[PDB]
Amino acid sequence: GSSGSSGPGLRELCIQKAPGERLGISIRGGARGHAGNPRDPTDEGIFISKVSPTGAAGRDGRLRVGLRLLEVNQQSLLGLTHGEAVQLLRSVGDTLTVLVCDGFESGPSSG
Repeated sequence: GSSGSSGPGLRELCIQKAPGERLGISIRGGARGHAGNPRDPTDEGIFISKVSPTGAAGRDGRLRVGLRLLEVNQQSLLGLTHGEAVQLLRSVGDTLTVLVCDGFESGPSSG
């Protein structure tokens, strides 16, 4: 009957990029980094803080600034710190598996 999105978000997704291209994405958080959630300081979650247009994601169409990073390449970011988590995203060959999902829209975008 009624339908709005009609698409998965918290499922297993991946980003196909060149054999040596940098994703070109940004994230904010960490087991220590400033509490990702401005509401509760006891939150070390990690969510995208920015995404490059020329990056594998920016072009992909599924990766945006607001998708909470659940796991990168079947590697839960739970336990590691921003520094570690980040390196985990760039530690992929030409394609990774992100389990992100619609977390919060950061307004309209261009391109």
